Amino acid sequence: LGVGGLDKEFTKIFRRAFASRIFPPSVIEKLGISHVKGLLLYGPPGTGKTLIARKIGTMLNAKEPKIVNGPGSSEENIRNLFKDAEAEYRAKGEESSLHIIIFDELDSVFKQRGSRGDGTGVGDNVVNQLLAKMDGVDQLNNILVIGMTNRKDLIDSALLRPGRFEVQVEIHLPDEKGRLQIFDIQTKKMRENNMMSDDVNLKNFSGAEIEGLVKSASSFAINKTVNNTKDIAKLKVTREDFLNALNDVTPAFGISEEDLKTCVEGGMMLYSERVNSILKNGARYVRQVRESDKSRLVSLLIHGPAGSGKTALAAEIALKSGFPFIRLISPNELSGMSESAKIAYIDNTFRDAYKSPLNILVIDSLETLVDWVPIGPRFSNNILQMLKVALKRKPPQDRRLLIMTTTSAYSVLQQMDILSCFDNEIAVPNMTNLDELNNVMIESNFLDDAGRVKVINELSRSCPNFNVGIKKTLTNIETARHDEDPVNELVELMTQSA
Amino acid sequence: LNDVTPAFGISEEDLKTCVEGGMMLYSERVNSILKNGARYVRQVRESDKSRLVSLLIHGPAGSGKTALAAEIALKSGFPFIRLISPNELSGMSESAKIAYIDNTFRDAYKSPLNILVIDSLETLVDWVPIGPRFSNNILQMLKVALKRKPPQDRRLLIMTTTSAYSVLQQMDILSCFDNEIAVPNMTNLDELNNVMIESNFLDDAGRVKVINELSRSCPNFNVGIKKTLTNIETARHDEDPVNELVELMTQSA
Repeated sequence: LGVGGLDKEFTKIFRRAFASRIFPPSVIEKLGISHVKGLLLYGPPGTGKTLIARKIGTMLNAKEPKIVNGPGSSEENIRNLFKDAEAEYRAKGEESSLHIIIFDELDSVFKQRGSRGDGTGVGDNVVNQLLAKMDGVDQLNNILVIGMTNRKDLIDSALLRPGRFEVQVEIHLPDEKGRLQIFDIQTKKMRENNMMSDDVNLKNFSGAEIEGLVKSASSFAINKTVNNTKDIAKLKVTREDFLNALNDVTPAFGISEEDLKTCVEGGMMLYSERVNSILKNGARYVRQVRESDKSRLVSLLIHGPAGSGKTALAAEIALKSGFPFIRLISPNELSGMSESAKIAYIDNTFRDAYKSPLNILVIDSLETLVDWVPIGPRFSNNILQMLKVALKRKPPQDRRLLIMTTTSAYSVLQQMDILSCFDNEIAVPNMTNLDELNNVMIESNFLDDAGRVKVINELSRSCPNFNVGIKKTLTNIETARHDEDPVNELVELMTQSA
Repeated sequence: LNDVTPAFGISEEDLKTCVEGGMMLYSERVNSILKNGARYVRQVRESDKSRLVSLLIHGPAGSGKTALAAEIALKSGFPFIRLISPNELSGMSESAKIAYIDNTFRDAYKSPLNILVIDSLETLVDWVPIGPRFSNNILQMLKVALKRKPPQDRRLLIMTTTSAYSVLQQMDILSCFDNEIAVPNMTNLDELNNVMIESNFLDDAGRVKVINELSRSCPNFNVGIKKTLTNIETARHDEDPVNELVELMTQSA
């Protein structure tokens, strides 16, 4: 006990890796089987793997586990590790006590080119000695080796065949019931020492985050009294302290709120029906993904001219969805990186997207991310291939995600023949009528109606056929306003723009 | 049995789950193609003259090709079946890719009967037409590999898929393949009616109306199955399903 939310895996592990040890050697001999000698654990960091290893070791009452970190002396160390198990085995035969050895960051051994690993021998030698110690003719029957890695795919298949690492297990991010149990475990002592109020009533957090939250709540409670004083005995934490604590702990695996909110919106205003149509289609394509089991990967292409509003729309659709996981890939993230670094970053983002039931990603200005210059033309083909492959793969184990991407260079993409990745295309047009200008002026409180009327009347025959984006109109109102004559300055600016 | 998985075998999950999310016989050509595939399979399995066979499946993108290849493979019953696709080679240097292909080919030569599927050949070589840019070493490796015969009275079958017939014709590697298969798109409203029926879209009264509207909105449409099965799915969730699927299908057409 001391672990929460992981009952099923505990049952499985106890059933297979340990249960044969509880029984006397006589009955196991009488059946004709042999104990398992390898177990592989994998999952994200800080989730409770070493915790399980240690707590299991207490039930069998084996010796305190040895622990080793992967990253001539190295050749000599491995033989030093097993000494005690050899001694105890010669000492007491099959009845010797159990010896448990923990190995961390196993993949680091393999994470090198084969040529260097074998020529230096550092990578290969440890592996060969270790396999020799549990499979070969010097087999020791008292040992069990636990391996731990965040990436299973890099371990060679030779290790996974029977006799070596036969059983493999995955660790997940906890669910709500797990967190409720953790809340109870963490608040037990507060609750049982009358230091927790009666109003406290116990999304993607881990255990450490709950510990930090409780500590922050305590910090609020402790701060309110200091500046050491009388009446310490009346201390109690309260719901408001927790709700204040929620504003100080921000989780990993979440929503990049600030970038979308501040950077991508400095206004949003419904000057025509087409915007409403687009927003409706987005809410339909959001709850489609959220309420259908056939659609677990959607891709869309919000296209239109430069300066039209695209990204602000995308973000606006994103914010209203409420999914737990949301992210965006834009040029700003990749500035100053080499090509390989960019590829690694993209791939890591994609890995991170594959560990939640729901996920959203936004990709902005694709033709800029590819370094397109039409004079050459010049562009990096590798990034294009990476993205083209990644834009079709579907998440594993009944998860689902939605991808929105934006571009202003439709013909170039068409000419690159990567238009088969998208399920739908949207067009964002500019402004071409004075009614739209009237709406914008009214919405921005430019000045009293009489002048707005005069401006419209003047433009009626000064320039009746204009064609301009929102950005320039909203930077022309601003400069005209802080001018002596805002109506002649705005008229002049606008006719110049037209 | 559901707890111990052997090395050497069939990569069941990849073929089954990835490559097939529907299969419905909406025309005679599909039946004919499947019959031809079965013919070839039991040809290889019941003759000593044919110990290496190679096939080419081609047609427009999104047509159904890969799902067909998988369907022919799963029904074969051979002990050894594998597929090479871009997903496996992603993130590798050219040398690693070539070595992986070579290891696969060696592993194919160690059982009486074997099947291999190669998907999207033009992407494995990294073709882009602006240059054009591509890798020639992988091309020559593949070209040589498609003619070598397995040793010691063993036999295998190869199926490859492509959408860039003109490019392969230009690159002069059509002599590796023994036969070519063509896959067309849907072109009649009867097939669409069948698909709606097959997917329980809605009661006949409304199902009829969309057909009656397409009758004089767009009688000569050309759309693949995948899009149609994602347009039924999105239109079903609309508030006005008939007008949504007809507008969306007209746009696609």
